[PDB]
Amino acid sequence: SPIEDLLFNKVTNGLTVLPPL
Amino acid sequence: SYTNSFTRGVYYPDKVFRSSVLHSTQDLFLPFFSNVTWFHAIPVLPFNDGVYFASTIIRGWIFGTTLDSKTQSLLIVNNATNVVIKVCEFQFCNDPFLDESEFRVYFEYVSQPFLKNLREFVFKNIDGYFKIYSKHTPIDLPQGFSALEPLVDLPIGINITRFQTLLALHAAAYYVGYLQPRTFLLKYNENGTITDAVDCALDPLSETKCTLKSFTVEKGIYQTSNFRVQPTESIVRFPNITNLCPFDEVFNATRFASVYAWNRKRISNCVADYSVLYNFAPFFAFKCYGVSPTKLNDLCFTNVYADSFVIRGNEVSQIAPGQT
Amino acid sequence: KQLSSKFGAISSVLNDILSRLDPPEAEVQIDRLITGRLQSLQTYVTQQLI
Amino acid sequence: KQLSSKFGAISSVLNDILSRLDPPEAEVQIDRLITGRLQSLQTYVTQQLI
Amino acid sequence: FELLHAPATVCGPKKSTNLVKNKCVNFNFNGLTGTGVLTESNKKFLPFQQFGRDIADTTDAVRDPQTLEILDITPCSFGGVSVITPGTNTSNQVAVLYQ
Amino acid sequence: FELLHAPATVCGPKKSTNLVKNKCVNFNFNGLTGTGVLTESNKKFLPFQQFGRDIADTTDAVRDPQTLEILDITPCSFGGVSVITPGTNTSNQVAVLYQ
Repeated sequence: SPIEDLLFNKVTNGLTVLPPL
Repeated sequence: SYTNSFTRGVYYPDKVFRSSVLHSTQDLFLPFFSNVTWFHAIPVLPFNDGVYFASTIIRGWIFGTTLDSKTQSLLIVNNATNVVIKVCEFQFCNDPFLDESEFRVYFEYVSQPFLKNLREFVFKNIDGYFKIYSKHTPIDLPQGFSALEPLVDLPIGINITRFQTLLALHAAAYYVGYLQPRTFLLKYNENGTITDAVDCALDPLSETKCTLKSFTVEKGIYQTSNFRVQPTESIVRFPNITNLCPFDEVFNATRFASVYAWNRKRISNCVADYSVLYNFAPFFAFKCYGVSPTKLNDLCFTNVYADSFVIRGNEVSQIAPGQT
Repeated sequence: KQLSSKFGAISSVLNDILSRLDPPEAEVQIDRLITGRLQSLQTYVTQQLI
Repeated sequence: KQLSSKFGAISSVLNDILSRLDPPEAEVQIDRLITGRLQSLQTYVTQQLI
Repeated sequence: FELLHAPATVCGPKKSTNLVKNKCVNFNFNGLTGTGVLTESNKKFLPFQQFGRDIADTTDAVRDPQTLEILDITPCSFGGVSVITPGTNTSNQVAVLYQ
Repeated sequence: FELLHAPATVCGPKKSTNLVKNKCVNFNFNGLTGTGVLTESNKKFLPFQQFGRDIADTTDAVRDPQTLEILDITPCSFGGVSVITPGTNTSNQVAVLYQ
């Protein structure tokens, strides 16, 4: 939906980041 | 001839009793599903680590470094009465053999002898000692699981490089195994006997059992260890300048300096050679902080500083970072 | 950014420490490096738990 | 009250150690004092957070 | 000695080795020992610099003093391995996942 | 005396003491020194086993060299103390509680 699309568009060794399920 | 050993070759890592627990150990064991050199001779064998031995007649083991009288050598002869373990600088033939009242081979330890069945022998050589593991279990290796109880310890001190076996002339065949250090997971029973062992470097279920400290696992996801990709070759590149740094000027001089008149020499834009320092004179203390005087051929940096002064012996320790 | 912390040692790069200094003194160099980065990791884990 | 702890050193005053002993041993004494005060501050911060 | 980030002008005696591309190896130069792949880099160097750096205060760009050309330093793919298995009294096959 | 050259073997004569039963001491059994009671063991050992352990990496049974029997190890009975008390304005009496 456009509201959650706008919400998504307004959000911006040896260490890894596990992706969510 | 080659023949895979299914699961045999498990011995007690220590004399510590345990009851129905799991103990993770890091010693030198025999890996599972490893080929062993089945011999059928009727020379000399290499010894990296382990003289894992099992035969289904033959008695005798040659141990030592160079097999001759130049260094200490070990001898084991087993007969029906006792066992004699003689260590000395003994001379040995290329192909020794026995006869049983004549010796054709050329401190002692007299104890009980080491006597279808299967005489499994596990030998170790670490910390200047010698360990013998043996249990005779009656029966392609047979399918089953059994341990190897320890025995007396022989303090030798020297290292072992090559070994050899003996032929008893009244033959038979024997397995020859090799050990490398890895991690086991031994499941002690309630009475205190080892009945099941699983490896830690195998198909990943065995590694999961290693890292979970359990024999039964359930469904789900388990993170055991890493998969860091591994390198295959080394790449080294230094500048193509060869000017032979003037270490001879600061070393080979008639008079260096006074204590209060320590001079200035600046050595740069060349490659160093630390292999010529040891040929000049024997060093007195030669202690080092920051760097070591062994790994100096692998470093490249800038702007060395060389100091020249002479001191009266007892103040050598005063030439150090932070001394009064 | 805690990887570049010297922690009172001689050098921050552990490869340089292993390729420069004798294991009699590299033992205590690695000792102080491990305990410094270990307490740093403990602080990070505590912050993540909170 | 944690400022008045010796932390295994000669004393608990930074000016006292630097004015009577040489800098080499004073380096170790100051290092022990500063790491003890560091774990004290970390413990206080963790208690404040909980 | 001193280990400041400067053009190294005194080296130990070691021979040079030809470059390898797209196969990650280990490396060491001008006293900088590490592990990573060697490849041509899109970066450029002013004619007074020796090695580059990154955010992590490590080395990601080096210049070999054999021939005045720019090289790239990057460790290859690394991660932890996970074992996807069913229950013990269900089967024996396992699955391997690389993160 | 020649030293540091070989695994040693000419050691001094170390004396031995008598037996003890059901009393926790700082026993020294062939170099294994610890604190715990010396009770009769219902367990059964093996001829190549010297001492036992548990999950928590603590000694629970040891074997004396003078006798083929085995003696169990259990540490001395510990416990905190507590003081049961009312307000000091009411009464001066207190009660001692062991945990």
